[PDB]
Amino acid sequence: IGLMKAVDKFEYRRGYKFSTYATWWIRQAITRSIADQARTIRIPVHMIETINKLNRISRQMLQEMGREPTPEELAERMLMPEDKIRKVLKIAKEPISMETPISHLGDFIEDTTLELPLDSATTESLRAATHDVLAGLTAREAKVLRMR
Amino acid sequence: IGRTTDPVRMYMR
Amino acid sequence: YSYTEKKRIRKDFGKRPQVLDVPYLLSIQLDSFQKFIEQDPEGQYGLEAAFRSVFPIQSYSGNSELQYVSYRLGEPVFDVQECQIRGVTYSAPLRVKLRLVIYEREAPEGTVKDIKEQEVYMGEIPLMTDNGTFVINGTERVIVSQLHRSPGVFFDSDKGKTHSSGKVLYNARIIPYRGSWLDFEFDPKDNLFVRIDRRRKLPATIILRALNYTTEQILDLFFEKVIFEIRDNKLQMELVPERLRGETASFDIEANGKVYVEKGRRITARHIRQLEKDDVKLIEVPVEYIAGKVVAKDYIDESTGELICAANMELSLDLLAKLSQSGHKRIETLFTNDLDHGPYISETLRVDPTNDRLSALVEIYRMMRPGEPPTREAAESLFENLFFSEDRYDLSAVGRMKFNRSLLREEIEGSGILSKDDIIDVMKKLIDIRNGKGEVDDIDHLGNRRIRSVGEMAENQFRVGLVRVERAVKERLSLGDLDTLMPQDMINAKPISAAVKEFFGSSQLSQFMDQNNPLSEITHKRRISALGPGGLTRERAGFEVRDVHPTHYGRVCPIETPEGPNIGLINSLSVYAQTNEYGFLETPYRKVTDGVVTDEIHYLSAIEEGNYVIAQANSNLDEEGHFVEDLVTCRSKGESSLFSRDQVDYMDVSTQQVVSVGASLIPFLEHDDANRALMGANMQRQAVPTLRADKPLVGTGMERAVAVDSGVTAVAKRGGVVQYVDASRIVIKVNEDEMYPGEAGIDIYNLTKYTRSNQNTCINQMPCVSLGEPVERGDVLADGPSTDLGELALGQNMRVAFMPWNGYNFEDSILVSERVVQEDRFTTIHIQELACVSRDTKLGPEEITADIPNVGEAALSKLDESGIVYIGAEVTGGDILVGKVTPKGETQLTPEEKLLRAIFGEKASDVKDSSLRVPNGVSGTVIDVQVFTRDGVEKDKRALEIEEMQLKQAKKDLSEELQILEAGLFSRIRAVLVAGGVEAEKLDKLPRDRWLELGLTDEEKQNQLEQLAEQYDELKHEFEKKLEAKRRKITQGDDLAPGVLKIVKVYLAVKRRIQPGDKMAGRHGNKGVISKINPIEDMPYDENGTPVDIVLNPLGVPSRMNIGQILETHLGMAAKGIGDKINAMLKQQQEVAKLREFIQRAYDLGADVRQKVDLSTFSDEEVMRLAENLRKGMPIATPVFDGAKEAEIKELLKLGDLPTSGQIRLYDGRTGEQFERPVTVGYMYMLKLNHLVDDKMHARSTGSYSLVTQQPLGGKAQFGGQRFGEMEVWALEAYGAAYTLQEMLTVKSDDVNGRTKMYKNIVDGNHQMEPGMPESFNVLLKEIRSLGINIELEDE
Amino acid sequence: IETPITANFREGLNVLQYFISTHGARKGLADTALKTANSGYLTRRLVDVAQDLVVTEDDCGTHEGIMMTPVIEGGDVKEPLRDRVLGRVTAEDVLKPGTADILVPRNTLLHEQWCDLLEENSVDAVKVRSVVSCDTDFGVCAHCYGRDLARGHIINKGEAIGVIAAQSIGEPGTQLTAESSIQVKNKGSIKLSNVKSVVNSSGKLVITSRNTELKLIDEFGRTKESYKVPYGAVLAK
Amino acid sequence: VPLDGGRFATSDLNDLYRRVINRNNRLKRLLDLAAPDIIVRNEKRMLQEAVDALLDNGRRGRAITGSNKRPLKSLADMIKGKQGRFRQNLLGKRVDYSGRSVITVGPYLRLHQCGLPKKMALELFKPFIYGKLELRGLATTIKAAKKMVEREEAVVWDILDEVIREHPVLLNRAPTLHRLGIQAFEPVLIEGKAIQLHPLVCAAYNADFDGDQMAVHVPLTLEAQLEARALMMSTNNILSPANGEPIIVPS
DNA sequence: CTCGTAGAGTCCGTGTCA
Ligand SMILES: [Mg+2]
Ligand SMILES: [Zn+2]
Repeated sequence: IGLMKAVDKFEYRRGYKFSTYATWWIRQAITRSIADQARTIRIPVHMIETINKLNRISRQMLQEMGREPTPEELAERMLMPEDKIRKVLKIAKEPISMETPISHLGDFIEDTTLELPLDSATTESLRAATHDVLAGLTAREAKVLRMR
Repeated sequence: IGRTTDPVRMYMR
Repeated sequence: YSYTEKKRIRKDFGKRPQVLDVPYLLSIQLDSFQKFIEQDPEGQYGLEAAFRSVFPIQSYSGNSELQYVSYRLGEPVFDVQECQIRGVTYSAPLRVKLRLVIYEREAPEGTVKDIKEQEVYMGEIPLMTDNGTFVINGTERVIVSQLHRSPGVFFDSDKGKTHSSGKVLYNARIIPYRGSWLDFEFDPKDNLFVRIDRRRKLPATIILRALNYTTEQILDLFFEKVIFEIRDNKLQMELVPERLRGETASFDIEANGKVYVEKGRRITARHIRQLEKDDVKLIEVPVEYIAGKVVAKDYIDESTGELICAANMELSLDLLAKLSQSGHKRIETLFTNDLDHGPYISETLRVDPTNDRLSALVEIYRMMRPGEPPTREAAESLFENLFFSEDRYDLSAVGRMKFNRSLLREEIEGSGILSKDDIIDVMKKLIDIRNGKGEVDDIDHLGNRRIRSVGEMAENQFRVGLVRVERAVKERLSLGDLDTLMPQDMINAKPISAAVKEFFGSSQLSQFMDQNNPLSEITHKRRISALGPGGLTRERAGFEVRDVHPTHYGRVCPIETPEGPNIGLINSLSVYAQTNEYGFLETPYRKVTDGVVTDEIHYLSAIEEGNYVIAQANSNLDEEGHFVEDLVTCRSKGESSLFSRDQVDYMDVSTQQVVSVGASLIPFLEHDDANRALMGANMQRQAVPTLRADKPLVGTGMERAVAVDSGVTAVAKRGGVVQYVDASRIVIKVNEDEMYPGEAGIDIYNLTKYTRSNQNTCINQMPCVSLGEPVERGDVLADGPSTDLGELALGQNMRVAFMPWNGYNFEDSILVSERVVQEDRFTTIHIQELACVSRDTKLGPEEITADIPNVGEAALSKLDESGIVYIGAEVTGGDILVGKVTPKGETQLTPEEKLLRAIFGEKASDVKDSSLRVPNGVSGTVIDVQVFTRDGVEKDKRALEIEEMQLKQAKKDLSEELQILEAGLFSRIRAVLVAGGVEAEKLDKLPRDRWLELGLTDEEKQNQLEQLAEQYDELKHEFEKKLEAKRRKITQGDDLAPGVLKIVKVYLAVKRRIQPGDKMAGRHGNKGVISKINPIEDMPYDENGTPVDIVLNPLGVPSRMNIGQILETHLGMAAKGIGDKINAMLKQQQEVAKLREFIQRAYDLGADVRQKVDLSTFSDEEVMRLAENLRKGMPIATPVFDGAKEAEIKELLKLGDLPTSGQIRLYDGRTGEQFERPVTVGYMYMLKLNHLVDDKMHARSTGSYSLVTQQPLGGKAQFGGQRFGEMEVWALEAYGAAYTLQEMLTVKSDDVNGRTKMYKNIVDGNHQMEPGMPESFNVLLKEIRSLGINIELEDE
Repeated sequence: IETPITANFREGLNVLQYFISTHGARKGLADTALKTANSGYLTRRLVDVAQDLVVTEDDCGTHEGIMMTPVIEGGDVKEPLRDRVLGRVTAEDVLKPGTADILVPRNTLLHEQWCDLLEENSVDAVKVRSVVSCDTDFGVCAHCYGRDLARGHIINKGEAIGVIAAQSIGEPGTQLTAESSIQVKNKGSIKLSNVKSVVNSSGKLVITSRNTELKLIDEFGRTKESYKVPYGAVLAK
Repeated sequence: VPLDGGRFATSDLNDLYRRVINRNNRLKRLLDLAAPDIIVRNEKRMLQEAVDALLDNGRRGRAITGSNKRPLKSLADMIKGKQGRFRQNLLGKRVDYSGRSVITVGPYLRLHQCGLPKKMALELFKPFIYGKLELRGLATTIKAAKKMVEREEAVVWDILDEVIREHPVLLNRAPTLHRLGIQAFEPVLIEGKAIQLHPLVCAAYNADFDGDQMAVHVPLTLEAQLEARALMMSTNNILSPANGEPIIVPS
C-alpha cells in the first residue's frame, strides 16, 4: 500500500532514484501500521516514540555503566520530571492468555460482582422488619415516611 | 506441486 | 580414633575388608561447574571453547577484524544471604577483552589501526554455592543431570510388526549433536530408501547421484566383477572356484579333459576342494548361463560408435550376438547371489527415476521445500548447507569417536561434518547386515546412552547467545561504518543474558530444591533424568526403556525409582559410580593378577566391562589374595556362571556398589522383597526433623558419610582448641603447626539459628563441643537438622509389640501410647511467611494505619502505634497481623439503609478494612518482621527502628570480629617482637600500641616498622570502608514491582504435635496411619511393669515378604538390653575396671569381624565418657549384604540376659490377664512423613464462584468444592436417586437463582428447591451459536 | 534363566539374586499401572453403549428363551446348573426325566427351594427367559430380566440396568492380565451323538462323520463329561 | 479482567476477532482504493485463513499465541475435548456443602454409623445452625447468629448436635468403580480431624488405612434425605449387585 | 485376442481415540 502511494506521488523531474523514495514511503506506512494495530490496548504513537527512546537510552546506560539503570538515573539522563517515566514503564504491558499452564490461569479468576447469600438474607430480614415497624406507626405519618 | 496450504508460498510463486 | 568417633563407637558387624572408601557424594555437580568455568590455556571445555568457536568475527571482506583476547569474572554485588533476602539472583559479571583490527582498501594486508576496547560487559553468569545449589530468585535450586542418547550411528531391526509377514525391515540412522538426521531403511521389496530427518521416503540412489557419482562408479563401488570371453566359441567363461560355493551345478563343470563336476548335481564341498586343488580357472558354458546376467559397464560399437550397450540392463541373446559381432570379446557382469550378494543397488538404480546430478539435486530441493520453483544454485546451496556446513552441522568429539568405533576404524579423531566416505561406509555396513553378516545393537545399552550436566548445558546456552550476538555484529559492521566506531556499542549483552536467564529460571531441569532432610538434598543432587528437552516423554516411553538392563550393575540403582507415571525414568545414581571424560558411567574393579587379587583400582565402562570376566564381591581370600575355593562365581558377558580360579580378570571392589545411598541406608535389605524395599527407599526421604533426633540403634555405617558430605553440619577446617563456645558461635585457636607465617588469625564459625526451608520446616544448628576441648581437621562442631554427633538421625526408635489389639490396628493403622505424646518425641516446628502489600489504586493509595474501621481495641491490642504486630506476640487464627485500609466511595445504599441512617444518623466511612489476618486454625508466635519501602516514600517509625537495629547489629558484629582477630594478632605481634632483641620485661610492661611505636636507632627493622604502621593505617581505613559499605547497603532504596508502596513480611513459628490421622513409617516400606492415643495404664506390660510404646499388626508381614523388620526388632532389643546393663552397672558406680571389662566383652562378641577395639583408650576420662554415651543403648552396624546373622544376634541377646527366642510374656493393662502365645517385643526405628492431617482436612458450605462458568472455585487456598465426576454420576444413576443428582448438579453448583433460593429456604426452615437450568448449558448454547449453527429450544 | 534362586528370605539373598528379582518387581509395577487405565477406558465404553436401557414393563407375555445347561469341558464340570439357572424365570414348564409329570409350572422365579428340588431329581437342561429375546420395545420387562439384585426379590419397574451391567463387567477389570485316545474319569454309560460309523472286519466302528461327539450318560441321565471324536477314529465300545 | 498490579488477562478469541476485523477492514480499504488484482487476491486469502483459524484452529497452519509458542484456542476447541464444556462442566462440576479428610479405623461403630469431626460438621451445617438459632430466639438477627457461630459458644455445639440427629451424609472414595463406592451413614460427632470408617465397609470401598482420603456430601432437600436413607444406606447394601453373594464378610 | 470396465489388490495417508 505504501509503495502504491509512493508511485502515485512520484515525480521523475528531480532525477533521484526511485528506490529511496519508495523505501521512505514503505517504511513510514509500516511503522504507522505497527503503531496503530500492534497491541490489544492501542496507545498513541507519541507514547511509542517515547518508549523507544527510553529503551535506547536505557540500553546505552546499561552498556556504559555495567550494572543496571534505575528509574531515577534514567530520569536525570533524560529531561523529564521522573514521573512520566514511571507511568510509561507502567503502561508497557500486553494482555496475558487465560490458558497458560500452571489447572490453568483462567480457573483462578473469581467473580467480584456477586452478592453473598448472607447479604440477601440480611436484606430480606431488614425489609420485613422495616415493613413491620412502618405498619406499627400511624397512617398519615407512615404514608409520608414511605413517600419520602 | 506439493499442495501446500501456506499463502506465503503461493504469493511468492 | 578421632575424638568425634571416640566419643561413641558403633559396634560393627561385617567381615569383608574395605579397599576403597566412599568418595565425595556431591562431586558430579562441583566437577561440572568447575569445568564450565575452569580458566585453562588450551582451547577445550569451558568458556574458552565458546569464545574461540565464535570469534574472530570477519566482515564481508570489509578489511576489519574483531578478535577475542581474554575474559574474567568480577565479584558478586550481593552474597547468598543478601540475594535470598532481597529476592535476586546470585551471579558474577562477565568482562571480556576485545580487540578490533581494521584493514585499508586496497593493499597488502597489514595492521592499519587496532583499537583495544577493554572489558566489554556481557551479561552475568549464575554462580554455584559451596554445596552445589543456585540462588536464582531468592530460592535455592538444583540442576539435575540428564541421560540422553549419544550422537553417532545406530543400526536397528524393526522386527515383527512390519507387514505381519516376518521379514524384518532393517534401518540405520546418524544422530549429530547439532544438525539434521539422516536415515536409511529397507522395504518389503528389498529396496534401499533414504529419509531426511522426518520428510518423505526416497530411493537411496538419489543421494549417491547427488554426491557427483555415476552408474558405473556406483556399480564398481557396491559390486564385484565377472569375466567373460569368447575363445572363438562357446563362452569360455572365466571362473573362480571360491565363487562357485553354495550353488547347484548347472552344466558339466570340467577342465583339462577331466569332469570334476557333472551336470545334474549341485556344487558340494568336495567339488570346491577338488577345483581348488586342481587350479581350474576357465570353463565353457552355453549362452543360457550368460542370458541371466547384468552388465556393469556400458558397451558401444567401435566401428559404428553408437551406445549399443549401457550399464545395468538384463542381457539377451540378441544383445550378446550384437556385442560379439561388434568386436566385443570381454563382458563384465555383477557377481550376484541369493544368499551372500543380493541385487539391491541394481534394483534401486532400476527404480531410481533421476539420471544426472542436477535432477537429483532438484528432487532433493523439491522434497525439502515443496511448492516452490527449483533452481541450480538454490539446490546446490541447500545440499551443501544440509550436511557439509560446519556452521549448521557438527557431530561431536564424542559423536565422531562413536561413529569411528562403530565402523571399525583405528582413529578416533576427525571432522565435525560428514563426507562421501562415511556415507559409503554406512551404506556398506547396512547392506552387509542385510546379507547376514553383523549384528544389530540394542538401544538400552549404557554404552550408547550419555549423561549431561550443568556445565555442558550452560555452555550450550552461552554458545547460542554468542552466535546471535556475532550475527548481529557482522550485519552491523558490514552495513555500518568502520572508521570511528568503538567496539563497545556493536555488542549487546541482552541476548546472552536472555539465553542464560531462560535456561536457569524457566527450565524443566532447573528444579525447586527438595529440603526435607539432608538425605533428600543429597538424593536430589545425585539424580539422573531421561525427561526434559532432548529427552523422552512420560506418555511415550514404552515397556523396554523402563526396565533394568544388565548394564546397570554398578552404575544405576535398580531398586530406587518413583512409583508413579514416570517409573524407570529417574534412576538415581549409584554409590561408587563416576562419569567418563566422554560422559559415560564407569565403576571401579580390583585388578586381579595371575592368582593374587591385587589392590589397584581400574574404572571400566560397559563396553570394556563386557569382555573380561568379573568375580564376585563375596569371594573368600586367605592373606595372599588367593581364591580359597577353586570354582569362583563370576559374570562375563551379560551372564553369570562358575569359572576356574585362574581365569578371572577382575573383582568387585565392595558389596555396596550395587545400590545407592538411600537404599544403602536400609539395614537387613537382603531379607526384604524388592517392592517393599523400593517403597521404603522412597519414603525415607520424606521424614520431617523432630524436636530432638537421637540416632538409629540398628544402622549400617553410611550415616556419618551422609551427614558430613551434606553441608548442614559445621566441620573444622583446621585443628586447634576451642577458645569460646555459645549457642550462636564457635571460636577455635588453631594449632601452631597449621598457621601460616603471617596472619596467625583464628577460626570463627557462625551458626544458623531458626530459619525456614523450602518445605516450611525448621533449620537449626547447635553447638556440639565444649570449652577448652581439642579438635582435629574434619571433626564436627555443630549438628544440623536431624543429626546427632555427626550421624544422620531421621526418626526415633520406639518400643514395639507385634499383636492385634481390639481392632485398633485392623488395617495398616497404628496404635500409639500417651507417654509418646507426653515426652514430645514426634513434635516438629514449622515456620510460615506471610506478606501484606500496599498498592496504589485509581481512587487512592492504600495505607497501613492502625486505626481500622468497625473494630474495637480487642483486635488492635497486639498492634503497635505503627500498625504492625509485635515481636514475640502469640497470635491465634483470626487475629490481625498488619492493619490496612483501602479507599472507597459511592456505596449507593438502597432505601432501607437510607431510612436506617436517617433514624440513627450513623456516618458511612469511605475506607474499607483490608488488613492481614492469621489463617484459620493456625496459632503460633511472631519471630521476625521485615519491611520494604519503595524509594521516594516516607519511612514509618517501625521501619526506622528496624534499620537502626540492623546498623547497630552490623557494627557490633564487625567490632567483635575485629577484637577477636586483634587478640590473635597481638599474640602474633608478641611473637614477632620477641625477636630482634628479646625483652620479656618490656613486652609485659609496654602497652600493645607502644610495641610498634618504638624503633631501633638504625636497621632494616626501621623500614619494617614504618611498613607495619602504614599497613595498620590502611587496615583501619579498609575496615572503615567495609562499615560504610554495610551502612549504605542497609540504607539504600528498594527496587520493587510497579504499583507497590510497602511490603511487610511476618514469620510465624508453629509447633505441630502428633494426633490420630498422621502418617508414620519404618525403613522397610511399612506404612500406617495413627488410629488412637491409648492411656499409659491400658497398654500391655511385661513382668517388670514397663509398658510398650507402640503396637503393630502381625498380619502385614506374611503377605508382604519384608522380614527385615523382625530382624531389626530382635537386634534392637539386644542393643537396648546391653545399654540397660551398662546403665544399671553405672548407676551404682561400680568402678572403671568393671565397665572396661564389660564394654570390651560387648565389643568382641563376634565371628571373624574387623572391629579391633581397645585397650588403648584414656585411663578413665575416655572410658567413662564412652560409658555415659552408651548407657542408652549400644549402636550396631549392619552393612547391606554383609550384615549380622541369626547366631550373632542370639549371642548378643544371651550376653544381655534376654530370651534368645525374642518373645516374652505380656499382660493386659485393662484386665491384668496374660496373653497366651508369647509376643515379639523389641525396638524399631520409626519415621514421621510429612503427610500431616492438618494440611488435608477441608470443608465448605458457600463461598466464591468462577467468572466464565459460575461454579465454585475448587481448590484449597480458596474454599473450593469436591469435584463430582462422571463416575459418581453413573454411581448415582445405578441407584434411583434422581432428586439427589438433580440438586447435586443444579442448585449446589451452577444455578444462581437456585442457590439463593435454596439458601434462604434452608435458613427459613423449609427444605425445598426449585431446580431451574444450569448456566453451563446457556454458555454452550451461546458458543455453538457463535458458529454458523442455529440451535434453539422448541416447545409443544 | 537356567538356574533358580536357591535361597529364601529367612536366609539372605546375595547381590546377583536380588538384582535378578528387581526385573520382575519393576515389570509387575508397570503392568499394573497400565492395566488400570485400560480397564477404565473399557468400562467407559461399556457404559456409553448401553446407558439408556431401563425396565419399562412388567411382562411381555413371550414364550421364547435360552436353553440353559451345565457347562462341562472334557471330563470335568466347570459350572453347575444351580448357579446358572438360580434367579431366572422358566419359559416353559419343566418336566422330570419320567415324563407325564410337571416338576415346576410355567414362569416362576426359581429361588433356593426350587433349585434344591431340581437338584434332588436328575434335571439336566432347563429353559429360562432371557432379555435378548424380549418383546418389549424401548426397554425390557421384569419377567424377562429375572431377579438378581442387591435385593432378593424380583426386579422393580424403572430400574436402570444398563449402567449396572456396565459397572459390573468393568469393575474387576484390573484383576485380568498326540492325544490319540480319550480316557474316562468316572464309571458310567457311553453315549454317541451325531455319529455315523461302520464296523470293520477286525471289530471296530469307523467314524464316518466329521461332527461326532462322545457323551457320558449316568444311571440318572446326567452327563458327566464331553469329548469330540474326530472323523476316522477307532472305537472301543 | 484486570489483574492485581496493573496486569491484564484476556481470551484468545479477542485477538482472533481483532485479526479478522483488521484484515476485513484492510480488504475493504484496498477494494475502495482500486488496488491491483494480486493485492486484492492476497487480502482475500488472508481473510479466509483468518476466518478458518477463528472457527477451527490447527487445520492449516496452527497460529500460535503472540509472544508464546502455544497455539491459540479456537471456538471448536472449547466445545469438544476431554476439557470442554460437555465433559468438564456439564458432567463434572464442583459442588458446595462438601469436604474431605483422612480416614481412620473406629472399631466401636455400628454398621450404619460413621465418625465426623466437629469442625467439619459445623462448617458444613452452618446455614442450618443459623436457622435453628434464629428460630429458638437465641439470636435476633442472622448477623448475631453468624457472630455466635464464629465465636464457637456452647449453645452452638448443642444446636449442632440437635440439627445433626437424623441427617445422613454421603461418603465417596476417589476411584468409583461401582455403585458401592458411595453410601450414606449417620454421623457421630468426634474430636479430631480424621474420618472413622466401619471396618466391614472397607472391602466394598477398597480402602486401607495408610493415607487414604475420602469426601463427604450433605443432602439438602427432603426428598434427597429420604433417598439417602432408603436407597444408599450402608445397611441396605449387603449383597453384591454383580452376584447375590454378601459383601460385608470379615476380612 | 484387444481393451474396456470393474473388482480388487494395493497402499499410501489423514484421522482418531488412549
Ligand atoms: Mg492406601
Ligand atoms: Zn420380556
